[PDB]
Amino acid sequence: HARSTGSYSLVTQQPLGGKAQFGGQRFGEMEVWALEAYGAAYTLQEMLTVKSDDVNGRTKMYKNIVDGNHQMEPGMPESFNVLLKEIRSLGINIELEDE
Amino acid sequence: ARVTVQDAVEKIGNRFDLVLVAARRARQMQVGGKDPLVPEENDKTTVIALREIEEGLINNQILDVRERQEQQEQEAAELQAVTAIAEGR
Amino acid sequence: GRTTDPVRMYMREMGTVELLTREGEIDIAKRIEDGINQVQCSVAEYPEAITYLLEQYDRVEAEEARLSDLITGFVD
Amino acid sequence: ETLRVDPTNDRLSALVEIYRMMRPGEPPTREAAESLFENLFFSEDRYDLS
Amino acid sequence: NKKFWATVESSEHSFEVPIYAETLDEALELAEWQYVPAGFEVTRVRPCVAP
Amino acid sequence: LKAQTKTEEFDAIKIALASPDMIRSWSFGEVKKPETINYRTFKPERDGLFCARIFGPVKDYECLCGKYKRLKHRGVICEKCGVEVTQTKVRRERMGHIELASPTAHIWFLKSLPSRIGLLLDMPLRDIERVLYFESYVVIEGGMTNLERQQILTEEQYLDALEEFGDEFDAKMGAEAIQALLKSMDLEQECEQLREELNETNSETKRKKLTKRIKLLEAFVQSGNKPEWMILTVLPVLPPDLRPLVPLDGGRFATSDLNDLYRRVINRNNRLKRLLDLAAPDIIVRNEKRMLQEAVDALLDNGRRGRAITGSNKRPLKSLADMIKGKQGRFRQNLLGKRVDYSGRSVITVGPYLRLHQCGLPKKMALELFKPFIYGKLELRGLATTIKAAKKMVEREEAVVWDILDEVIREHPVLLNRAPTLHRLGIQAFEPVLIEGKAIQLHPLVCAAYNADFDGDQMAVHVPLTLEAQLEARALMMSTNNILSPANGEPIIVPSQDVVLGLYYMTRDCVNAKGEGMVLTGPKEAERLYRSGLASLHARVKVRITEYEKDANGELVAKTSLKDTTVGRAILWMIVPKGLPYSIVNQALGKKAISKMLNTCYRILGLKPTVIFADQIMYTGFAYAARSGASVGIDDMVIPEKKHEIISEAEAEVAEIQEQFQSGLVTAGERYNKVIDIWAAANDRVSKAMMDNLQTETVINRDGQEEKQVSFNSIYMMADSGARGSAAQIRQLAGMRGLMAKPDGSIIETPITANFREGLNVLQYFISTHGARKGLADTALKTANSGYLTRRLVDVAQDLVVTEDDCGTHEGIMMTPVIEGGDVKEPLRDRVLGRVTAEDVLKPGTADILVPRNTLLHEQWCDLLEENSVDAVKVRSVVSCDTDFGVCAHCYGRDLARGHIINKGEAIGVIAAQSIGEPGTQLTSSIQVKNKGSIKLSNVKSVVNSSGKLVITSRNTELKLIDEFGRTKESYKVPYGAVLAKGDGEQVAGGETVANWDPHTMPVITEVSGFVRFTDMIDGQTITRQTDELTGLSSLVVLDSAERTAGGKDLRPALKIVDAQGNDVLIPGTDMPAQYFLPGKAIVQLEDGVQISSGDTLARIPQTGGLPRVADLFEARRPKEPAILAEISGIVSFGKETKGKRRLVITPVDGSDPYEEMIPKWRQLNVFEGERVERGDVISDGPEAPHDILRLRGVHAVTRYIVNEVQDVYRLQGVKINDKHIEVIVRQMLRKATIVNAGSSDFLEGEQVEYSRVKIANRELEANGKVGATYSRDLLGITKASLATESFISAASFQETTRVLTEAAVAGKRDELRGLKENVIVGRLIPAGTGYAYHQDRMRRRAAG
Amino acid sequence: RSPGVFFDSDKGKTHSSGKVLYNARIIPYRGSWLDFEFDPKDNLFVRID
Ligand SMILES: [Mg+2]
Ligand SMILES: [Zn+2]
Ligand SMILES: [Zn+2]
Repeated sequence: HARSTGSYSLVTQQPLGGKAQFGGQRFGEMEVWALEAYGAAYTLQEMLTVKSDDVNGRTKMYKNIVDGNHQMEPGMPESFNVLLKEIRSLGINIELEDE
Repeated sequence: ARVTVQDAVEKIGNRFDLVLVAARRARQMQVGGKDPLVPEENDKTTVIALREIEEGLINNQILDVRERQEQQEQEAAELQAVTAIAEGR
Repeated sequence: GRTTDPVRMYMREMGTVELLTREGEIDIAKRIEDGINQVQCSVAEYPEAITYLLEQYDRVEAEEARLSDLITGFVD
Repeated sequence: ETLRVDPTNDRLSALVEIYRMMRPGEPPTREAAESLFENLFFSEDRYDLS
Repeated sequence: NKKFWATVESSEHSFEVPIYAETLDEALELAEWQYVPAGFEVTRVRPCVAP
Repeated sequence: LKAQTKTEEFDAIKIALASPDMIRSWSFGEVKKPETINYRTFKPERDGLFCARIFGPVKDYECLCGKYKRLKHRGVICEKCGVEVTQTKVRRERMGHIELASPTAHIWFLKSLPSRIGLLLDMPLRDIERVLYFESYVVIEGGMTNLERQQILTEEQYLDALEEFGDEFDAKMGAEAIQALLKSMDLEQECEQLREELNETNSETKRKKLTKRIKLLEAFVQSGNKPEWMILTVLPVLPPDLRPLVPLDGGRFATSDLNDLYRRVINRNNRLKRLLDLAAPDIIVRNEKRMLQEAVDALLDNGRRGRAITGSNKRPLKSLADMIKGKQGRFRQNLLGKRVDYSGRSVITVGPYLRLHQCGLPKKMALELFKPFIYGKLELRGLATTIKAAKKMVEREEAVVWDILDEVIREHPVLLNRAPTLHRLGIQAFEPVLIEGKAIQLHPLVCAAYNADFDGDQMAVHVPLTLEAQLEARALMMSTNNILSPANGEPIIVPSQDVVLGLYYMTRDCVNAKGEGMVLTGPKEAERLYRSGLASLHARVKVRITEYEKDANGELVAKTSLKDTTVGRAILWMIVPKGLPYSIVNQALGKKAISKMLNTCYRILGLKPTVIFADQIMYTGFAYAARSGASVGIDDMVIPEKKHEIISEAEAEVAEIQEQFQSGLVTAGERYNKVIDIWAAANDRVSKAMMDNLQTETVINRDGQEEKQVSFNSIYMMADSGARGSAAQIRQLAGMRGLMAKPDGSIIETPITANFREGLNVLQYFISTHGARKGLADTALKTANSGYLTRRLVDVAQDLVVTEDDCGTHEGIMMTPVIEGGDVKEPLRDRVLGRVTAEDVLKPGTADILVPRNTLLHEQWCDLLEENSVDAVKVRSVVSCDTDFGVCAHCYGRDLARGHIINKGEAIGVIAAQSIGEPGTQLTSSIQVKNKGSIKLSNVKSVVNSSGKLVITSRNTELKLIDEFGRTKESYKVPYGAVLAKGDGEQVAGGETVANWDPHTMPVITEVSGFVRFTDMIDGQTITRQTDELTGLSSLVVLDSAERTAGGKDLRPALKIVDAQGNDVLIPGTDMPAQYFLPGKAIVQLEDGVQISSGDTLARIPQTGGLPRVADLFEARRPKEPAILAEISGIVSFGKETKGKRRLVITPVDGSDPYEEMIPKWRQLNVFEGERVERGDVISDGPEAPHDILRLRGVHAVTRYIVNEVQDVYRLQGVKINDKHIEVIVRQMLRKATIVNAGSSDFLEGEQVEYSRVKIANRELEANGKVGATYSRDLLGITKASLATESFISAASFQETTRVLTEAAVAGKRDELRGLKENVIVGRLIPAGTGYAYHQDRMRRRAAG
Repeated sequence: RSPGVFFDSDKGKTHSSGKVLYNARIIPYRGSWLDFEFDPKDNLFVRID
């Protein structure tokens, strides 16, 4: 199996196979610990941000990919954002501060 | 294909700063800012940057000096333009 | 004690009231009549209450509103 | 020694303590505590070992 | 008003628990009266050294 | 400059309680209706859970009714139905609210374990819930009348009270009540009163509970939270796109359960408003309010209540709490896993042609993976008009795109990964080589680290998108850059099986073959001779070789000689580069030596030469292994000829013991043990037979008749080289296999007398089955256990990362060889290797500094230390490191995939845990000296007896063997009262008996001479009168105080040493006389008046393991029957007997206030009631609790205990784990400490040793001259130590989500990140490694100019 | 487990005492389970399901 950029999931924006075009491989907690141990920071960021969960990140990446510029403008993963809304839906006020 | 970055880790230590700096340079090329310091063997900007580290002609110090110089390279041309903005008084 | 489920809370809280005796139904309904009609008489003793009905009926025959809005039936 | 721990006395009291076990918190009734216990292990309908 | 550690044993293992008393024997008895009904065999009661 | 206004970068997430207005902030409208969609035109019904007016337009930049559909009109709110036209994405963002009629309690603050609403007012939960359900009233602001404030009343009571007091006394009921309580409450006043109260009465049960509460109060104040907010006025609704109504095939719909819940809450709320306007009776409005509370609860968290079920479905609807918590243990979407683009997978294949830096990547796969890059390059060169056309090109797969792809593949590495990722080597970077077919080709040498059999395992691939990811992969994750297991210095790239068999078959030598005896100049023609078939691969031939040595400073020497070697070894030498001596290839080259070759090559020539060396070794290995024609036949496994005989003889033994039991000569169990013993013995016989008949049995000839050497038998070559198989397994092939135990765990006395080469009949197989399924289950489960262990470990460490370069402390631990019992179980070299020195080491003669101060001890220095006699070195460790909130580089060490000192910023906690966890799968009379040397008696007091020997009068005693080099060889423990032929400073030979004793007896032996007297020994009370029946010599046996009669129970029996005069001979050199009391059950030897000498007995007293062991260790678990240690140094006595627990009174010789404990004397005592004992001495025996070691012995003592024990577990299984990692786990393990003395912070608290130390060190100077505070280091298990993390976002990962969120919310905690997990969650660069620089610069810019 | 009466032990781990226990269970093919069990004080207890 293989995939570059496929269809995604509605609830949480995440890679999902629609066409039997197999959704991306799962990157688990251990698989994260490996990158931690190595100390590859950007590999990790892009792994859980721009290559997966970041709704803007994915496309803003792809554009730079074809343009020959290898970079990332990561932003915030939709998982955490969804969690912000879910928590703040309760009587809990959770804000992002400073600058 | 640079098989071992050992000779590169030698020049600039810590081996993380290596990846960081060599990245900075590799983009100083891939984004068209400049051209290689050594024959490109078809090596991509990654390996070109690495080779540049091995030869000891590229590091944090060198890059910073180069860039800070370029800031003035632009200040020189803009010397007349930005000074003509005195209308702010 | 309270088994926590509101079903039993309500179930017991209501079961504290006795069934109405067949006499008591008429007694209570009578009390109702006394009260209501009393507030009605209280309305009738207000001059502006009458004047308003007149001022509105003036608008009814003036085609500025329908009868169905100002009344339903007389006593009849 | 089991009897010394037994809270109940007669058939009725036992049936009550049982009905307040199987369906705890709702008021126990005679017909209730009877119907339950009979319907558990003695009911041709609700029970069988085959 | 003082405090002493009470070691209570068990099936798979054993563990210590704080017991507050005045006398070592009072601590013993409080430890029994507390843990014994649970079936935790009482091993040793040590006064907290507090240097 | 101006601070800021709107969106920028951010840091420091804060969480706190919500306010009705703060809630009305995020709300862009109030949902007034339970309706969702129109039922025909699926457009949203306005003012409903789904609404365009409140939330957002259905389709992008298009208003609902459709008045403005153009992308031009954007910031316009429509006139018809106000919907501003903007991206439908904002329907995932905008929130809304609901205005609740009656106030409602927030269930998270009610039913949480520390019920918050409850302990804020100090009101019991049972009561508050009683009030909410309208079961009873509650007073508030009682004023001066009859009644307390928090006090509760009932119907008739409230009535009566009202009749008595109309005003000045207030009471409410329901949610409104609790709200009134919280609102009326004054925090500051309560604080003042609590202070005065704390101060008036002094009691432990009072002021502790008092201060504990005042703390929480003032904290709640400083938080910013107002108590009112605990009660819900307004309820925010989650955005619609987060709980969608979205369509589906078949016209059917699907929607989140949150819609059902919200619908219920809304409906009931409205019904309440109406019932208010209709002036319904009380019972009804109450019932309704209750129902609403229930609904709101079910929405927030369902299951603290009656557990509502979803519409026409039994399964309980998933509430918001479950939306947060997620499931599958504890993770929310950023831990357990996430789907990722640019990735793939497939079955893996071999590819021996590969170089260690590359891997075969399937053509189609590489096409699909790099598709975006391919597009770019394609239209970059101009082979494609536009991006669309490029897509059509690769969709067609036009012939040019293959070359276009071969462009992007060149310097762009790819990541490869296997299923059970354990240690960082589980994911590595390679260079793609385009290959036909659908299979991934993986370099065989790397097959070790991945733990990948070729049996159909599959490997995932990932593409390093951003440039930084490429350089990160190539300089770190690059396979060629990790040749060394991060756990231990040894090479992980070591040849595995086929290759080692090849090199074995070469480096081997036989007796007489082709070219035997001849001579050839170089290996160059030694290869020619073999290839021609004129010379055999293994024959002894003197040949010239030029070997190099780099001995000259930075410079390679050269020499040559006629070496006695073999044709094969000679040929093999052609690979070995430069500085390596020829002596490395002259051996037999087993899987061990073949590794040390590579290791030495790395530590000498550097990285590149080692890499290319390894590639070559693999190639030649496979080649010559193939040429070797090694195979496995059925006759290759040779069964001993004497087998059946051994079987028969042991079979005679069983019948002998059978006859014995038949005649009752032996008991059932005695017989059973005998039979099992002799059978096991037989098994050993057959085994040690087969190994011999297999090993050297090949007998051959050179020029003579017979000369015998090692066997050329295939399976033997395999087992000997280390290619595969082992003596233990071969044993099962040829010799009989074992005995089996029934599921009960009891071993059967009918072993398997047949082997695999023979037939195993029905029985033997059936009996083997249990052991089989048991095995499979065991390993399959221990996999999961290993995983769990690793998880706890990474949780307890994590954020620990190298921070400071050098902390500069002289503190460290003393590294010495392990010296386990008879002989060394691990050398000093491996222990100190790769580490740094704490201070200058000295030659036996001083004034000379071998290794100065702190210097990394590398191979050369370790060698220098080995040149001299040095028996130990002070080493700096992570556990002793002065660095606060991290570890300095100099303290950690070198070890890594590289030999250089640790890099600044690498995450040590992670690698430590991973290293400890990778091997986790694999797991379960008198002293006689061995070597020659001298005698050392460590910590001993003794006396010379009348036999001219030496007897030990001390409990703790050691015996060290000090050889002529001065370093230690052996170490032993010599029991009290032991006779020695030698003494301290004497000389012994190999196998000379030094210590001698009786294991069954605890002698009372005296240190002086004189007459024996009986003091306070009376018959019928203290002593019982008994005479020996086997001899007739009688002794008065001492009676224990758990038995004795009335008057003599309180009297301790003693044998007091006197002299001829009737005086008292004292203890040598003291004011104290000599009287040695007697214990219970102890039978005396000599009677009253009889004379004795030194060293003579006054009397004689009678008498797990595996992975869970490691777990119990790291968790600091207290064992079942722990040995008890003396609390305080001093001489200890007995008394009071009370209730079966004997009292032990330690009498200090120095001070006083002798301390007494109650020890259950049913346990056998190791101490002496008449003897002094130092603190932390054995008063008994058995495993000791870690807490004890820390509290009594010391920090370094316990830090040594842990590492030594866990290492004792691993090293028994053949596992190499450097002490470092375990030491970091220890450092985290003891991190917290408890304060004893005051003067800055709280008294009994649990604060961090790092925080403390920074505070007191801050207070040792400046401040107050010293107001500083004393603490006590504490030992917390890893699972417990992981519990404390400053970051709450981190805590929400592993811990219980609900609790953490609430507990942090009330305090208004501010999570600043700074850690790994907390950053990974929010998707920001890891504050370590490549990003440690970023987080550093950011941290520095923060809280500064 | 076939319907009928079942006499178990459950020694060891229970209560740490070592006095063991003895439990019986009547499991039908359908309907409620009838359990009888002892305790450390040798008091005979019964529970449905
Ligand atoms: Mg396998
Ligand atoms: Zn409109
Ligand atoms: Zn340090």
